[PDB]
Amino acid sequence: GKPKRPRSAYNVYVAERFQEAKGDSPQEKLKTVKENWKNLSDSEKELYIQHAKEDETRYHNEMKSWA
Amino acid sequence: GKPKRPRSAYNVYVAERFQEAKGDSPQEKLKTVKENWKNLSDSEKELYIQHAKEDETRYHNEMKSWA
Ligand SMILES: [Cl-]
Ligand SMILES: [Cl-]
Ligand SMILES: [Cl-]
Ligand SMILES: [Cl-]
Ligand code: NA
Ligand code: NA
Ligand code: NA
Ligand code: NA
Repeated sequence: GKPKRPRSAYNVYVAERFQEAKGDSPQEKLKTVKENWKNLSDSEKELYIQHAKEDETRYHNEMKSWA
Repeated sequence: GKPKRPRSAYNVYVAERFQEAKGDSPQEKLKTVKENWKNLSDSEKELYIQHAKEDETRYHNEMKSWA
């Protein structure tokens, strides 16, 4: 099957943090994570982005190999 | 506003080629482009992917700068 584009750094962060985020409803948990992404340190941001970049490089290689 | 994730190489190709693709309906034009992406040369594939990678690097920088 066609390789799948990996999740962005911003979406990895929102998803990974959602389950423990709190409080009151899924809407409210999402709202707070989106705030938390905004207030990450530069070095934490940098780490999320580097991990996503690595996954994107793998995806690029897979597209080029894909039959 | 929040930086927008750039379009993937595969989606750039499908979109850019759609208008002149032919023939008979939008569905059929899409179906044919998707076929054409599959049969690109390695070097043409490589070029699309490098252009998308450049846009993704710019997006990474913009996220890291974004206030
Ligand atoms: Cl990203
Ligand atoms: Cl990607
Ligand atoms: Cl891509
Ligand atoms: Cl990206
Ligand atoms: Na830091
Ligand atoms: Na990963
Ligand atoms: Na080639
Ligand atoms: Na571009």
